[PDB]
Amino acid sequence: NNSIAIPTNFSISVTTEVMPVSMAKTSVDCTMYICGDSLECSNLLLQYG
Amino acid sequence: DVLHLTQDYFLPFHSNLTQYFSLNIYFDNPILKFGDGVYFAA
Ligand SMILES: *[C@@H]1O[C@H](CO)[C@@H](O[C@@H]2O[C@H](CO)[C@@H](O)[C@H](O)[C@H]2NC(C)=O)[C@H](O)[C@H]1NC(C)=O
Ligand SMILES: *[C@@H]1O[C@H](CO)[C@@H](O)[C@H](O)[C@H]1NC(C)=O
Repeated sequence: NNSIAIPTNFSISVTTEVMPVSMAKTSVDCTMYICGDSLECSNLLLQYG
Repeated sequence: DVLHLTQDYFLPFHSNLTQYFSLNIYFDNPILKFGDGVYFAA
């Protein structure tokens, strides 16, 4: 109840922190993945248009 | 009231048709080609 600790010297410390910000941007083509260069398959894809 | 997309035979836009005349000063009607369809404008 009558004791206290007080510092007598200091130090300067440089730390690092790594933060993600953005990721890769992607695009997908409906044709050339579902029906690749097929006229019979692309004639049926319009019903899922 | 629909924006439906077809896939059939059509005349392509900005295509080059042939011109056949019938002037007097001639009379030509050659055997033309009928493929999947013919556009005829006289
Ligand atoms: C606090 O600590 C630093 C070291 O981190 C002390 O600096 C040293 O001081 C002595 C003399 O007291 C020099 O001979 C040294 O070159 C200094 N540097 C190092 C890296 O040892 C400093 O004196 C301390 N302060 C206090 C005890 O009040
Ligand atoms: C125009 O006619 C030419 C022949 O002169 C043809 O090769 C071409 O496909 C036609 N159309 C266009 C848009 O150039």
